[PDB]
Amino acid sequence: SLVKLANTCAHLQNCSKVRVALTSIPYTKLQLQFAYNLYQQGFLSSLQKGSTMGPDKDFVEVTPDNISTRRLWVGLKYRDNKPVLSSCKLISKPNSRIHLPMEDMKKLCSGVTIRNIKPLQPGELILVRAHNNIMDINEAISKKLDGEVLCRVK
Amino acid sequence: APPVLFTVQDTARVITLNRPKKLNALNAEMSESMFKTLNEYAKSDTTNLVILKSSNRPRSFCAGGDVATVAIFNFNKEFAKSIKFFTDEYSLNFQIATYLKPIVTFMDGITMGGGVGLSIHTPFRIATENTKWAMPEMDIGFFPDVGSTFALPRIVTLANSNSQMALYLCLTGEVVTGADAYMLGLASHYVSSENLDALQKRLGEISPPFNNDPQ
Amino acid sequence: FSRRRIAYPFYPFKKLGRQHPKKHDTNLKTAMRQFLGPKNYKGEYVMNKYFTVPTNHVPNYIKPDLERGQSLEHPVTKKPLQLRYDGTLGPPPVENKRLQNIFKDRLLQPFPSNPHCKTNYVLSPQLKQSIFEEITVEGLSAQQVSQKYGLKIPRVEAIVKLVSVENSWNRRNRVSSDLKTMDETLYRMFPVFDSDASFKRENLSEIPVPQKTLASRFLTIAESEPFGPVDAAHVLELEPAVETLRNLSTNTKVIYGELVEGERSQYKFTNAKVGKVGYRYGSGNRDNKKDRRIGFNKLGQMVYI
Amino acid sequence: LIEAFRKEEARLLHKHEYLQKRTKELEKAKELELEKLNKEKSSDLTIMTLDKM
RNA sequence: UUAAGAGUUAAACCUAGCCAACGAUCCAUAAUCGAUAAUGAAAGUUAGAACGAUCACGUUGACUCUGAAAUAUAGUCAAUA
Ligand SMILES: [Mg+2]
Ligand SMILES: [Mg+2]
Ligand SMILES: [Mg+2]
Ligand SMILES: [Mg+2]
Ligand SMILES: [Mg+2]
Ligand SMILES: [Mg+2]
Ligand SMILES: [Mg+2]
Ligand SMILES: [Mg+2]
Ligand SMILES: [Mg+2]
Ligand SMILES: [Mg+2]
Ligand SMILES: [Mg+2]
Repeated sequence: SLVKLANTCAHLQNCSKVRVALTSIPYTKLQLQFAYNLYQQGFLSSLQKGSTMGPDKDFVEVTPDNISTRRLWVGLKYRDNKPVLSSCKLISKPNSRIHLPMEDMKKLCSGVTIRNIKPLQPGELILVRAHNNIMDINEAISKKLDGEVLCRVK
Repeated sequence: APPVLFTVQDTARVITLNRPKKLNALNAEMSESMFKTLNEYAKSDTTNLVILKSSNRPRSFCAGGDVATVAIFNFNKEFAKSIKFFTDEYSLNFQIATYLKPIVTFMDGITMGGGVGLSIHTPFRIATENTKWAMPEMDIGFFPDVGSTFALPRIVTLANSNSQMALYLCLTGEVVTGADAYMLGLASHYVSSENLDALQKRLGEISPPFNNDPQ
Repeated sequence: FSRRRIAYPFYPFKKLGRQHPKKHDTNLKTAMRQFLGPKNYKGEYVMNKYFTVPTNHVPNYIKPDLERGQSLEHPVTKKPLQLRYDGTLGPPPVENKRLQNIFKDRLLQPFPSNPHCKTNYVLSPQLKQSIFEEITVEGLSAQQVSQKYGLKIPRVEAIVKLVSVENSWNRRNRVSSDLKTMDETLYRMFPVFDSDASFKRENLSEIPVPQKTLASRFLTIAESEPFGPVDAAHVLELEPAVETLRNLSTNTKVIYGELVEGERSQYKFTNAKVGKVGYRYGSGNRDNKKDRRIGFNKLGQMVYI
Repeated sequence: LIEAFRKEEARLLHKHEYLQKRTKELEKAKELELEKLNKEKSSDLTIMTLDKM
């Protein structure tokens, strides 16, 4: 769901503007993969499963009985009076989905504007969806995998 | 879950011992993972210091080495596995002792055997009200194993002109608790448990002022 | 803001005062005369520093800023001069301190406004003969001659060819007296290349910068990964920069045709492939266009490609 | 005309052989590369992981 | 009928459909295009003179013969001069 991912991107920007250390996002496979990619890339300090009330201290198993009250809790990073995660935007919008082949992805990573997408920036992460796996654009290039260019985060 | 967890605090790297049921007893898997990851951190230019702590925060930091397996590796004559175990543990101790970046050890809880080895070789070792420090190898037919015979003759403050207080601690295996460990020099700082969170944030923030040399 | 600015000298000079109604003079002309000094009956300016060529392998480039635009000297004693109030040329009242301690880099700088233009070093005939002998007789590869003498390889090959031409000309007594005097006066004007010095020997590790690399690209990786020149070369899809130096240091079927007595030309047929050979149909015509292709024949005649 | 017809036959069959070899050489080079991006790198110890979750 | 499908053209019978506000029908305007030319950072925009490709026409309209292929710059009839 790109609408929910857009909501998460905007919510992360909102939480970085006010400098809250911990916030929540919807509990879904796409949301969890996105948060994990941010966490492994150093944009998030922590990623926990939890409820609508807070992160879970101990493991709580997710079932249809509690699926509606699950959340993913993410810790935001700040350093030198600046947020680490300043901007977070979608490339492939719900009303214009952008699927690129590996060659155009390499062009985008090499400074070429492809389909009006500004190229990758020095400290930016572009995520790509392939076979319902979110992954870094450079990783998709290494694996020679075409995919949907999903979002930028800087 | 993995027996050791590695996390990040904005410049510091946090290593959490993650075996609560066995009181963070140290293994060869644990020692190898810690040794390799510290080798990685020694090269990183975005790492400033390492924090050593435990998830089982109040009760134990590291309740010795897991020498029961070492004893079963010798009841079944698998002496090579015991050799690997001690090689990993002592190479890790040697790494921690000679590390060129600050290492900070939170000795919040029981600290024995391998725990002393993890904590005694760093200039920054923090005791709390919960610190229960001991060296109980004499009663299991074993020796001070983790470089304690090197450290204690040097770091202990009182009655240690000829290593005799170090000998008392080693031979008797007396449990030294809390501020007594700080006063004897077994711990370098004394911080209440409730503060160790805030300290952990602070240690994650400070960087060298300029020329970015954390060594 | 901009107006026309007559290029008066930037340094002080004595301007015209009251002028006889028929002088018809300009301040620029007087400035040039003062710069040049008096002209002989032979049409010479002996008093100007730059009139005569140097002889000690130290180029005599202009220094209008160091010497305050005072270009006059005694031709024999080489001591500075200045124009006194009475129209004579005499010693300066005070001595310049900017003309004695001149940075050695400035002495090889032809133009005072361009620090990046420097004269090259002439090679002595002995060194050129040494290189020619090494390459042609001892058969040493140009790479090791370049390394030994600190000269770029194309320069070494050019030296070989030029020395060969010189040898032919000397064998034919074509180098006249005037040519030898011109060559030796030119040779004594420039600094002499010194093989031994580290700062006078050419850098031997230069490669062209291709367009592909010029764009800055950045990779975010785990904090401890090694990333060397080979990994960078892989990322940019190029050979590593060392094979570029290594490679810079270093079939079609044809049918010749039957010639018979009286035939003025021969046919050679080079094998080709349909879809690649031929003049294309509806190709761009540039003859009326500003970028029309001009080439030169094997006889040097300008032709239209 | 026989030479042209038979050389064309030969060229087509040779092209098919070459394309099969190219496919089975790429299918090996690609797998070698994917696997060589599976050798555990020591630096991977510095990437934060939450494998259990 | 045609070498050949088809309301293509001719004849008969039926069914009541078909297109259209994502623009039908009607009207006006225009030969069309390129690895051609112009322009621009580029997407594009412009031209369609030159080079090349395709179409249509040879004063206007319809028909016919021959022919593999023609409503042919042919022939017949008519119009205009
Ligand atoms: Mg003006
Ligand atoms: Mg029909
Ligand atoms: Mg009908
Ligand atoms: Mg209409
Ligand atoms: Mg028209
Ligand atoms: Mg048009
Ligand atoms: Mg035309
Ligand atoms: Mg024309
Ligand atoms: Mg016609
Ligand atoms: Mg006419
Ligand atoms: Mg007509």
